Amino acid sequence: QFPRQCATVEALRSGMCCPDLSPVSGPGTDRCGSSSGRGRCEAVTADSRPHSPQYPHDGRDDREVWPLRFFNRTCHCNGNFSGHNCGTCRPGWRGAACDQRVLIVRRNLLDLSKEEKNHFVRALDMAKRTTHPLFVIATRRSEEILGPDGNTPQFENISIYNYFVWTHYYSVKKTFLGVGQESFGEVDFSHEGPAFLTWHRYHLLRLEKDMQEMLQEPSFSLPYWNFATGKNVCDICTDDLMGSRSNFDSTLISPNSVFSQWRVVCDSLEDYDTLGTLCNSTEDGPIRRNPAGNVARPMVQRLPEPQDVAQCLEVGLFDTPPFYSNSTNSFRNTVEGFSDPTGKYDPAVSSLHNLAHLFLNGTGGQVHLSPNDPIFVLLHTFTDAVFDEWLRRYNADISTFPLENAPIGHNRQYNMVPFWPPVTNTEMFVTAPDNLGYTYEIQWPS
Ligand SMILES: *[C@@H]1O[C@H](CO[C@@H]2O[C@@H](C)[C@@H](O)[C@@H](O)[C@@H]2O)[C@@H](O[C@@H]2O[C@H](CO)[C@@H](O)[C@H](O)[C@H]2NC(C)=O)[C@H](O)[C@H]1NC(C)=O
Ligand SMILES: *[C@@H]1O[C@H](CO)[C@@H](O[C@@H]2O[C@H](CO)[C@@H](O)[C@H](O)[C@H]2NC(C)=O)[C@H](O)[C@H]1NC(C)=O
Ligand SMILES: *[C@@H]1O[C@H](CO)[C@@H](O[C@@H]2O[C@H](CO)[C@@H](O)[C@H](O)[C@H]2NC(C)=O)[C@H](O)[C@H]1NC(C)=O
Ligand SMILES: *[C@@H]1O[C@H](CO[C@@H]2O[C@@H](C)[C@@H](O)[C@@H](O)[C@@H]2O)[C@@H](O)[C@H](O)[C@H]1NC(C)=O
Ligand SMILES: *[C@@H]1O[C@H](CO)[C@@H](O)[C@H](O)[C@H]1NC(C)=O
Ligand SMILES: O=c1cccccc1O
Ligand SMILES: [Zn+2]
Ligand SMILES: [Zn+2]
Repeated sequence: QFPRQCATVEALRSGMCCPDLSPVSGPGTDRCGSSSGRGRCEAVTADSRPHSPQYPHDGRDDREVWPLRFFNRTCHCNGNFSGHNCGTCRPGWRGAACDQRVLIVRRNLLDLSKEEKNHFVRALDMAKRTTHPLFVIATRRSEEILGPDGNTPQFENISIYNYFVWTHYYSVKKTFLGVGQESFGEVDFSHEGPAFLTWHRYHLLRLEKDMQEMLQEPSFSLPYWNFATGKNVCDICTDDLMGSRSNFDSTLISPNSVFSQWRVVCDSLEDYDTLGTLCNSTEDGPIRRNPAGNVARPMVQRLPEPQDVAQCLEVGLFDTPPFYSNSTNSFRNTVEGFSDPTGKYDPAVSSLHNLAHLFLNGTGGQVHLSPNDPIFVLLHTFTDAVFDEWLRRYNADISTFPLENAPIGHNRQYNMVPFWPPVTNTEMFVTAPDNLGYTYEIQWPS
């Protein structure tokens, strides 16, 4: 979402989000760090290719051709500089000159020491309470963004972790068609299409970087949850990490975990989808979680089996037409979980990633809310590790990631919505250890 210095009347009217780095001559003298060599203000490239017919409302949604409905000029950085004003470094690099390499290791959360587990939990809890230094979130769509009087930007501050929740919400929210009309919901800029894995990859990368800055620990890394154990229970739902079940309400988190104190954002779909507003930073109810608790649905009462992961990693094509939740023999659709682990589509089956969400039978298994449950982080780093292992095994073959006719938001050159600065699926479709500054300490079934 947008840098706080671009969430202004002036930037929104100029169409330019090219903030100063730190200037030596007045405002606007160091846009994008052009006074050093770090970058320059340029016209943004957004994907212009056609999408699948499933979305019939071109012209109606701010997420189309992201970010062109808000800005048409942004910072393009030189070399291995990066960031909204080119003031930081590309993934894998540090130093004032972005020339020292860093490789952090994402580890199984259960393999961490006692103090590392406690450090992780406290860091998450700190991220939930600490204001994001850079980004603010819109509470209104683009026509109402400058407020009732036209001079009051409708943006709020938000914590580092709630920004993580909000961006996921925004990628899945329904298209608002107007007061009195039913919002359109067969749209999803981050699920049910090729962009699913690269979207969630950047999602994690952005949270990890914000927490590194927040902790001033450049090597801080996010652990993972191997949910592919076939278990009846959530083996990370203990009070020293992520929280066990409350003995006073089977759907709440134990009061002996800090996560029982968390309150969720974005739980007012009734307001957003009838008034045309957006999720704001005001929190509401507690996390609901009831692992294996969905008695109405026995197939989401057990986590995936270890051979489900080994089978989905045999699927050698990243995606297949129609690049949607009913693709067959699609690695993306298999690990997302709409196919069985062999690649066969079946509308009645939930597996791998989808199954892990639904297993939680609560906040973590509702699409507009699921990052509110911090198990989301660990669930998706494991999903990302499977993706990365696939990238290594099939030499990151992006040829099947479609350029056209994917569901809207899922064309290969689409800037993943609503991430800032603009970043395409292509930029995430690379093996992580040599291109993004992280790797997984993990072993695969075999
Ligand atoms: C780049 O953007 C400027 C500013 O317009 C804003 O850009 C978008 C975010 C969109 O939401 C517009 O409504 C914003 O006003 C463009 O210049 C404006 O062009 C419009 C025509 O649509 C005109 O009515 C305004 O008077 C213009 N304002 C200014 C300050 O020039 C500009 O055309 C865009 N350049 C492109 C697209 O190449
Ligand atoms: C932030 O979001 C909440 C939830 O949509 C808004 O609160 C609701 O406002 C409507 C209409 O004003 C009420 O009918 C609901 O009862 C409210 N819900 C709750 C839980 O209070 C709130 O107004 C939003 N804030 C801003 C600044 O837009
Ligand atoms: C968690 O699982 C329970 C089932 O164990 C869900 O509650 C059921 O919801 C279905 C669908 O609406 C109803 O037909 C049943 O009558 C409900 N049963 C009970 C006991 O409430 C619940 O919706 C699930 N929650 C989430 C977030 O997935
Ligand atoms: C948002 O909050 C602003 C505060 O800005 C700064 O944000 C972080 C880094 C904290 O350290 C905080 O203490 C800082 O002062 C306020 O100035 C303002 O009320 C808010 N702005 C908007 C646009 O909502
Ligand atoms: C997949 O879903 C789309 C959208 O409804 C449909 O048009 C298409 O025929 C489906 N493909 C199948 C079932 O193979
Ligand atoms: O990807 C999801 C799948 C199923 C349920 C809830 C939330 C999700 O983000
Ligand atoms: Zn998701
Ligand atoms: Zn998910």
